[PDB]
Amino acid sequence: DAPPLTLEGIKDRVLYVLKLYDKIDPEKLSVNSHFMKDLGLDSLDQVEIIMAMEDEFGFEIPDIDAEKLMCPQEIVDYIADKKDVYE
Amino acid sequence: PLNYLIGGCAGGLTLGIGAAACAYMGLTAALVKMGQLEGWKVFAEPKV
Amino acid sequence: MNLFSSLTLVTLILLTMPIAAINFNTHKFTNYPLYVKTTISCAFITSMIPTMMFIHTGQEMIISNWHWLTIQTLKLSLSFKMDFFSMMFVPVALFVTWSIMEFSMWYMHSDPNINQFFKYLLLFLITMLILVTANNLFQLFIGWEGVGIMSFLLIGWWYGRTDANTAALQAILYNRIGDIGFILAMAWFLINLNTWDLQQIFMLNPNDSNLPLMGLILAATGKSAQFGLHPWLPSAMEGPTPVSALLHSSTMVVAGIFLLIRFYPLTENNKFGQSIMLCLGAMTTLFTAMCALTQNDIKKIIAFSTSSQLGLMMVTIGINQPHLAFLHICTHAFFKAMLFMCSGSIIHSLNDEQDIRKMGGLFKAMPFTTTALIIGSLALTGMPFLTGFYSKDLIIESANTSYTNAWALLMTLVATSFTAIYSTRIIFFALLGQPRFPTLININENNPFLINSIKRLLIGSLFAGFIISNNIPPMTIPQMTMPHYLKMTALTVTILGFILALEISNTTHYLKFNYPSNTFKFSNLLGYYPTIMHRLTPYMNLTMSQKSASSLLDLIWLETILPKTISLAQMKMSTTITSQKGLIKLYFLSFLITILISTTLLNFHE
Amino acid sequence: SGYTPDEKLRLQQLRELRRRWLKDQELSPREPVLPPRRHSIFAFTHVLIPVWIIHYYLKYHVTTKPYTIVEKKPRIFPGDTILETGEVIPPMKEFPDQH
Amino acid sequence: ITKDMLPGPYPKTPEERAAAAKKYNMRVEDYEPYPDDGMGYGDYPKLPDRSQQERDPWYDWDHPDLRLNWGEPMHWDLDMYIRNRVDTSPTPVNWNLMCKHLFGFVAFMLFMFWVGETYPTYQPVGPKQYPYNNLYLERGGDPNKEPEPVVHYEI
Amino acid sequence: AFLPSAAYLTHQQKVLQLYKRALRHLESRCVHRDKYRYFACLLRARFDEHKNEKDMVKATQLLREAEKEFWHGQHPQPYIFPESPGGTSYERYECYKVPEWCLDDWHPSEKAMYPDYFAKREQWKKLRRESWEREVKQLQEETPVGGPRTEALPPARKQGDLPPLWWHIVTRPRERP
Amino acid sequence: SFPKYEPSRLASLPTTLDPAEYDISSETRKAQAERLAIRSRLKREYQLQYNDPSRRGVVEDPALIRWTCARSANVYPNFRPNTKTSLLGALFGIGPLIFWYYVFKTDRDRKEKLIQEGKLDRTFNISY
Amino acid sequence: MLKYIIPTMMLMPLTWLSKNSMIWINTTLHSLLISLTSLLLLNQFGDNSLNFSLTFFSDSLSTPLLILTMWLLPLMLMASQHHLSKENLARKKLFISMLILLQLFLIMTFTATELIFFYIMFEATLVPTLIIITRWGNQTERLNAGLYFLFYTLAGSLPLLVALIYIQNTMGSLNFLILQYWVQPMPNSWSNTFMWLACMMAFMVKMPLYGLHLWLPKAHVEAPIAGSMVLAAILLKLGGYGMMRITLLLNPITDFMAYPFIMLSLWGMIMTSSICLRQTDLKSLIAYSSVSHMALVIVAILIQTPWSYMGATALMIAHGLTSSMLFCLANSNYERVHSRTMILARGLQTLLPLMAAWWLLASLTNLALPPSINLIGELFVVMSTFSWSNITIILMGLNMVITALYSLYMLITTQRGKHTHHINNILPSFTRENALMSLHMLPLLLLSLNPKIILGPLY
Ligand SMILES: CCCCCCCCCCCCCCCCCC(=O)OC[C@H](COP(=O)([O-])OC[C@H](O)COP(=O)([O-])OC[C@H](COC(=O)CCCCCCCCCCCCCCCCC)OC(=O)CCCCCCCCCCCCCCCCC)OC(=O)CCCCCCCCCCCCCCCCC
Ligand SMILES: CCCCCCCCCCCCCCCCCC(=O)OC[C@H](COP(=O)([O-])OCC[N+](C)(C)C)OC(=O)CCCCCCCCCCCCCCCCC
Ligand SMILES: CCCCCCCCCCCCCCCCCC(=O)OC[C@H](COP(=O)(O)OCCN)OC(=O)CCCCCCCCCCCCCCCCC
Repeated sequence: DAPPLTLEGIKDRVLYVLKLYDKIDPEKLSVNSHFMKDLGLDSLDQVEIIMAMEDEFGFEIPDIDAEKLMCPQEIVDYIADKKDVYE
Repeated sequence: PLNYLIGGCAGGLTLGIGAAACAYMGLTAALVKMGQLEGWKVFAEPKV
Repeated sequence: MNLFSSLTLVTLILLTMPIAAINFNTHKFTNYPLYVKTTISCAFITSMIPTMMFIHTGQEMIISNWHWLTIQTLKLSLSFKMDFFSMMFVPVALFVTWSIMEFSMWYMHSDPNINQFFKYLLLFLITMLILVTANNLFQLFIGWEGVGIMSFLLIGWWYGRTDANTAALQAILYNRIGDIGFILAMAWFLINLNTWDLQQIFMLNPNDSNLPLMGLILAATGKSAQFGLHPWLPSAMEGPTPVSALLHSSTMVVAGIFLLIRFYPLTENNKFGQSIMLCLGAMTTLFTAMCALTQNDIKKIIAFSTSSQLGLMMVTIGINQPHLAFLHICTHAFFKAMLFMCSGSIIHSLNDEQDIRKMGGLFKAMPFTTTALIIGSLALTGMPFLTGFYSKDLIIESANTSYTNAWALLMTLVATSFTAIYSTRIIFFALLGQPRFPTLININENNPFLINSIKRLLIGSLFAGFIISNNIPPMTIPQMTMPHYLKMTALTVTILGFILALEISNTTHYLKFNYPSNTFKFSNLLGYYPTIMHRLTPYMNLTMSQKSASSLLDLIWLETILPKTISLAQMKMSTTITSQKGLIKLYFLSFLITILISTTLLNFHE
Repeated sequence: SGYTPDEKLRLQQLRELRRRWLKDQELSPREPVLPPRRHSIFAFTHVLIPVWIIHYYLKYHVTTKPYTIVEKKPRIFPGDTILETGEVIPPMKEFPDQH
Repeated sequence: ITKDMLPGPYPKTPEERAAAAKKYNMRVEDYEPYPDDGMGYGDYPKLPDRSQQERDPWYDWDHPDLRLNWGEPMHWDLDMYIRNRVDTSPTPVNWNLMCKHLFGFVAFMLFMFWVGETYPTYQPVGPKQYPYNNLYLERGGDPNKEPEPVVHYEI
Repeated sequence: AFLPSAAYLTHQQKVLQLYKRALRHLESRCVHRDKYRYFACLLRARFDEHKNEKDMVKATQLLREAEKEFWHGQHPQPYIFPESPGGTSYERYECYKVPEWCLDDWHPSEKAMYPDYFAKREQWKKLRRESWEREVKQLQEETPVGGPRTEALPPARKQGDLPPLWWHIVTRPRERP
Repeated sequence: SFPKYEPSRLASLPTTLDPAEYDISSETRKAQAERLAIRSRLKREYQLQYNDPSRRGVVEDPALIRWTCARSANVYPNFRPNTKTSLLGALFGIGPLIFWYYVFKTDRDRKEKLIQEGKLDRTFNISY
Repeated sequence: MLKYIIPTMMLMPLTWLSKNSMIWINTTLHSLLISLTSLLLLNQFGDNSLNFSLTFFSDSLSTPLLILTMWLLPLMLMASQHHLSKENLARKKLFISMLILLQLFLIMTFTATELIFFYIMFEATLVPTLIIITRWGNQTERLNAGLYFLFYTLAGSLPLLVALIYIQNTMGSLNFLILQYWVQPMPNSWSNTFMWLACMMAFMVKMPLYGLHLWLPKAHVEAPIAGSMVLAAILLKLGGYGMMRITLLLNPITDFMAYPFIMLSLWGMIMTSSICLRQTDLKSLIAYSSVSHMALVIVAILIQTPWSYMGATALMIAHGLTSSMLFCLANSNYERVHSRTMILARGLQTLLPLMAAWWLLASLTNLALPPSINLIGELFVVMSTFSWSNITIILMGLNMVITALYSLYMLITTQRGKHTHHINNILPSFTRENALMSLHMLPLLLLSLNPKIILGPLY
């Protein structure tokens, strides 16, 4: 049960979810692609991105920390802190 | 005994401590009627 | 005699030997859970021989081997009653416990406190066999409180979780409310019949036995999660899944049913107690199987399933069929332990996902778990000639053809439909359809511990109903003559429940968004009884305990009257006497009025 | 809006120290440094010795005491033979046969 | 711990209320003491009578399992309102409607059980027929006496 | 209302929280993925209809009766994540989360079972005891008069210094001990 | 239209239904900011003692000591005998004693009358 | 009985002539030898009481109390030798001498043939307990604890002194053996009413009765550990012993004068158990539990059936062992967190697993788990009160529910949940503390194997 997570695995899966979202084209997306300034997304779309992360990794991100993750690198680092990867 | 137990409690309500003397004056007045019943001597004559 | 009694006591002492082993430990164990599982497999093999030589002749005996205490008229001896009930229940409990522990060697493998877990599970098994082999009420009270305390310790296995400790305290509260009635029964039997032994109770046979039977029904209401005292059993699913599977499905929660089955010579002469058991069991099997229909956590639904089956057992006690109720205990053990084990295999293959709305698409993903879950569901609903047939079908066929409360029989049939409804609900949301679990598949079930543990209960749920019901001697006269609508009734209402719930299942895929009703909010919020009475009654016993007991009575009112209106009266009488100004006129004028009082008034000069 | 620069700096530095701690929670290959320290024995020691003990106990200390092990008397049918006497229990009256 | 940080008497002046609210580490306007009617509270604050389940569970609490901070004033029933005890959380349904539904369902089921006890079900048969005069010597009848003959015939 | 960094929820934050709670309770009502996705884009269009409402009072009014609509149309037992508060596996492993200071109370015959680990624990505690006074004097050179204003902690600004109040965040126990 | 939520003592009002939550008035801003200032002061004062390496003991909480001293020691010095507490102490302190006195006295008078007239079934009762 | 009084008095030169580091070892050793010898009092007979001399006898009621008293002294020496480790040597020997002098007064309180010598020893036991509480107590209010201890125990015992001398002048003797055969029926009168109150209210204070119990959750709370142990284990049981001696003389006026005290105890066992459900203070929770369990002993003495006296003496011995162990557990955590607040340090099974097992055993014996002698006493008192009145089973079962509730709430709050983050001085369990827990619990567990020695004179 429960295989261990890595920063590479979390990064691959977060970018994998964000390449399956039709409002992001797969060539403009990067690890530091900010959702509002760079990618042209909405606040509501960023909320759905956080909800897709929750459905992906099986835990709730609270709203006070959901509303501060505004790039995929911060999402990967936050899941890394909440799951304690590279132990 | 219950007759003076009321009248001592009502004496506490005209004392000034109201329900405090009700458990004190009526409890002292109850001992008077019981002493009259069973012959209780506080100043007892020396006998032995 | 020399073989029966010997292997009878060897079963229990063989169970107690690993407790001495774990208590006398020095080294790091060479898989102590394998040692406990091997020991209970050997206890099953050992207890089969007295069962086989009960099937051969009917040889029943009582081992009153150790005199413990004699309180002037009551020789309390360690007394082991080996009758039909012990000889059937002990191998079934050992076989199920052996399967639960080989399941537990897989499920609790991540636990570094697995030896304490197997120690506690063996202690629960020892206390339950103390219960079901007891001949006097003190020893049955020992086994009864023992399974209650091991229920506490095994619900609160993850003791850092708040809700697990809450459910453990709740389970203890409801079991002690049942213990009120059990000690009422013991008090009645000691004062009126001078015994705790069942033999003198069965020989004296009192007529005015309303009150001890009311106490025993209250004890069963606490222990078997009947209505009024039921909500600890769904809350008790906060423990680990082997705890729920062994204790709260098949072995612990049958003890109130087993207690009332133990007193069938006293309930057969009391139609009032039979009517109380019938009405209470019908109310339980209605309410719990109706609450099961819209729950979302799978362990809650199987807990309402086993409480509805215990209500059915209470019904068939209430129609003067104790042996059908005990056969349904022995039947129910196999498939309800198997359903909890299949739910545990699903939960472990979905990383502690216990909700059926994040399941599905598990028909081919977990084929052995799908197979055993469907077989357990069909045994639960009353598929013809599985294990559940030979008990539940005869229960309904005897509940139809008797001088019976008619509304109780009708609610029993409604519950019979509801079993099929929640069974296909579990199959539909858990196995059928398409996946809803998160994307990382960790589905794996290919460990021979899990496979053999579900496999032996699978063989049991296929064959043991036929085997046991054709090994048990006839104790009643079965009603086999009845009309065709009245013979087919359980099967018909079961299939109609299947059809109506297939309609309910097919009306989920539609693109309609229905606002919730009041029936859905009733059955989904547990019937509102674990909501109000778990807020209202703990409000009063926690606020009256301070604002009318602690702060009111101890720290104010008995502190006002005994110490402090006395102590105020003494310190003021000082300040009204010791307030003398030190003047010599004030001292001698106090002497003068005494001369005026003692001579003239008091008359001391004569 | 997202984080502030100060929050990003503090979370990054706490993250680097937290990953240092988690990486330094692993073991060395020599750890744990441990100090210097019969085929069917189960069915003998756990069964065949307790059967001996309990059989000796029940045979010479329990059944030598009255009414301790009381057995239900075995079930006598028409047609049996009493092993203490030899008297064959006579069979039943002939049945008014039904089929 | 010192004497002017202990609970004291009921404040009547505003400056005593200000010193009390500074003592209990809260604002003066939010500082509501219990009403002075002899219930033994003194100057102790009236926290708004909630459980600890309603508290924000993702906050980094000083006391996580209590959902409580350091220096934050505690409710008078703080041991009562822990998550191991009484929950005052908001429910999806009103309290009165829950009481109505539960009491109506229980009373209706009990009434229908009583009525079904008044009108039972049975089978189109007579009583069971037992030999030896309704099993007189088997039901514990004394063998020195002899009862009435209970004779069963064919039908 | 009750937050660690600030004291209140803004209007935009309450809009986003109602959006997330509405989608989660909708998925609780709408178990299957495709039917949820249909009604979820319907609900998303219902939110995006009045996205550009410039009046703050009208936006607050629509948010308030949207909360009313949601409170009527919520699920009775919503799907809680298992390790989320209210879930089934929440705070389940806290009985294994022994704090870090209990290693210091070991007997030396079991501290010799892990020589490299405690030989590293000594230099971790060394780093903590030479970082403590410098981060305290960092805290008292940045805190305004009258106390701190928010609960947000400042980072380390210099090189060689560690962020203040870092020990029970870096050395906290794992979620699976 | 929709059923308005009815807040009771055991089911309080949700924050998403409270009318006074959406007040953007500056007294609510100042109140939340002052409560945040107090909570931040107490939070910093806690974790200065909590993260200290020189401490090996209990970070004492004066609110907890004050809570226990309120729950135990401050009951009599701030008690006043008035009408409410007097009727509560007579209603709940001597009340159940008198009630169970009449109940158990009636039961034992009835049982003793039934025994001394020879009616109570007391055949096998020899343990008492 | 002189063969136990003389070694108890030789414990005084054993503690004053020792080396400065040897004063705990020697007293523990020789008090364990005296407790080994205390089992020679078990020479009891089914007809006759073990009547030693004109001054001393020991029937089957006083015998388990004597074994418990002589066993409790080494346990108090083990329990108190950590918090007094920084005490002056002379004050340390004075503490040990107060414990020895208290043992000396107790073991001839229980063996007093004559009742005014029982009274003299029964009131002599106050003054070492007085000195222990109000010298080696902990907080400020230890002087109000002993003041209400000394006032309540003397204001109750003062009419008892006039009552026993009135028996002396009327009957001719206060020998219990003589008054077994010269007891006269005490009729209904007001003089005999106040006679009954004078003979009973002293032990009603010492049990304690509900309503007279307010000295106890201060005298147990402000005491040190040896004081709380001896108070909850023996000094409460002096009231039950005195009632079982004195209700011989108070028949048949007890059969209608016992009703208000039966009501007080049957309702106070509900009230004090509800109070245990809401205690912030762990030592106060154990104190109110002691009141709630002694209320049943008061009921069982006042209904005076054989099953009631058997259950009451079983419950006194069992509750002495159990409450002594619970106070020692509370002190074992007070020696680490320096506060008696129960909500302060939680989750202690995550740090102390074996001590959590001892907490579990003491909690299970607290809630009368069978087959312990706790349950034997509890169950027999419930049987006898059901025979007394059938309606009392409601109060008895409701008390048992609340008893299991506060026992397991104490277990959950002290031992389970999440541990406290800001408490880091939680030491591993010492060998002395686990020795103290085992020497409490193992005799209590062994007495379940042979319970007939603790079932009183009419087993
Ligand atoms: C006269 C000769 C007599 C010989 C036989 C002895 C008779 C019994 C005496 C007492 C036996 C137990 C004593 C040790 C246990 C307590 C300490 C402990 O737990 O240590 C753990 C430790 C091993 O655990 P670990 O993994 O290292 O650490 C544990 C963890 O910290 C985590 O801890 P944990 O929570 O996992 O562990 C605590 C756990 C907690 O377990 C529970 O909570 C479950 C228990 C309750 C439910 C199950 C039992 C219900 C009752 C039914 C059974 C009794 C009747 C059976 C008869 C038939 C039916 C009537 O307790 C146990 O495991 C103990 C098992 C035995 C329990 C007995 C009943 C206790 C319940 C409360 C009282 C009940 C009524 C009284 C019963 C009296 C019976 C005699 O045990 C030991 O090291 C044992 C040391 C040796 C003990 C010697 C005992 C004899 C002392 C007497 C000396 C003089 C006579 C000479 C005899 C010599 C014999 C060798
Ligand atoms: C693995 C090692 C095993 C032991 C090794 C040494 C022995 C080797 C094997 C040979 C066997 C020894 C000879 C036989 C044994 C002795 C037989 C004998 O006469 O013993 C005397 C007696 C037999 O009973 P008894 O009737 O003679 O004694 C009663 C006591 N008197 C007469 C004084 C009133 O005692 C025993 O056998 C004790 C065994 C107890 C076993 C059960 C333990 C129960 C534990 C819980 C206690 C509480 C129960 C509460 C409930 C009670 C019911 C309501
Ligand atoms: C055969 C006839 C059958 C008749 C049956 C009908 C009659 C009886 C009806 C039932 C009466 C008792 C039930 C009511 C009280 C229930 C108390 C309880 O268990 O509360 C549960 C509550 C926790 O529940 P919850 O909030 O859901 O937990 C979520 C997890 N965080 O837990 C808490 O809040 C913790 C509180 C701890 C202290 C609770 C104190 C309550 C004590 C109740 C004693 C009742 C005694 C009854 C005596 C009867 C005598 C005849």
